Amino acid sequence: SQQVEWVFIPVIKDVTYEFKVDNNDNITELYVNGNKLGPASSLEMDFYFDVDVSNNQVRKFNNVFVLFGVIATKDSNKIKMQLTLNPCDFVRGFVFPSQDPSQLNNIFASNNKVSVSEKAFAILNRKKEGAVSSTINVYITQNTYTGNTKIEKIQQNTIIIEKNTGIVFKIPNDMLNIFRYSTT
Amino acid sequence: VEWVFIPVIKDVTYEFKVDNNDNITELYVNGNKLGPASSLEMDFYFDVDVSNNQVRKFNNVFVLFGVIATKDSNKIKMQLTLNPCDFVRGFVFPSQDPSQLNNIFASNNKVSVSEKAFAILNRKKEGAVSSTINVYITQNTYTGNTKIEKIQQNTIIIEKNTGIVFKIPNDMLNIFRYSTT
Repeated sequence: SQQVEWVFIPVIKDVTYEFKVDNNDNITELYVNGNKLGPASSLEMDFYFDVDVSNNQVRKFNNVFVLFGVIATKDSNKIKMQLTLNPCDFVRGFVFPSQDPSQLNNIFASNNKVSVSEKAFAILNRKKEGAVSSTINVYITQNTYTGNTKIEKIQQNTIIIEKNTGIVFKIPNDMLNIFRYSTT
Repeated sequence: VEWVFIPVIKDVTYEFKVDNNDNITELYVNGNKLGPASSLEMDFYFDVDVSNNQVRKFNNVFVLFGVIATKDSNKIKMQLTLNPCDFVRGFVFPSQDPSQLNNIFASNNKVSVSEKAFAILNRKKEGAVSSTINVYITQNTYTGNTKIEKIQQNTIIIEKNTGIVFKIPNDMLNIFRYSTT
């Protein structure tokens, strides 16, 4: 599973992230703005979310990756990330083991990707993260951003976790505050 | 004039020529001449104790995070790591002159970086620097392990027009450290 491409997926405003969870509590698909991303490895739901199954609620997000010196924006229907090298800039998100990387081109504004050491990222609420590869693919444009940046928050229903039963896990609104990021 | 970032690293030589007016007339990096595109006061880079002919401190030491530096052939090679614990320290210098800079850096590839992205140690009369800085960085990231390295005696030479060389005590040089492979 460490021989698979793991990719960084920024969680940003006006993009919807839908995780499909099966009867075994495994993630079968991630849809980013409706674009399907299949997992290469069997992928436990608890790699991303700690769920209180009894009242159908997310307790916390696990393995939230933070990359510094970059900003993110929405460009057309795609995620655009740019290098600033300013340590006060950051973009937060998930890592995902792509079964079929060619699916990633619909999600990101650039074809341009670089490998970044896994040690470069801060990882919040680390849990059973040994599966992740030692380098992470990051989709970043070739053009630096040198203008002013600001911190933005995501919207209430940015992340949706859909079980096979049709029932969604509740995510409290305050929990989304962990996904703040730098943008233009 | 867009200013350029110059990493100060171990087996590269840096020689500053200072005139009788205490202005820098040239910087030689590994023997490659770099002419200043504006008038450039010596005290932008160094403060000097006239009484014992010694450097007191280095000024305007710029720090770029998420990058490493190495010596490749006779040139400075900088690479992106995006690891905030990685950094490269150095000078900024006013030249836009691609000829002179191509002899110094391993890559032709440069990007503009906001001046606000850098930390500046011992900042002094730094208002002349442009709002973006040219950084010569290769197109290929480095994902291996890194370590912090220091420079040595005789890495930096400061030479007055008279032939006299300013003493730099070894402890002063500790301000120049950087992440490398």
